[PDB]
Amino acid sequence: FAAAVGLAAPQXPAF
Repeated sequence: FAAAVGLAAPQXPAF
């Protein structure tokens, strides 16, 4: 499951 978060992570600041 690491990939799930790692691929998402750079988009988080769109918040």
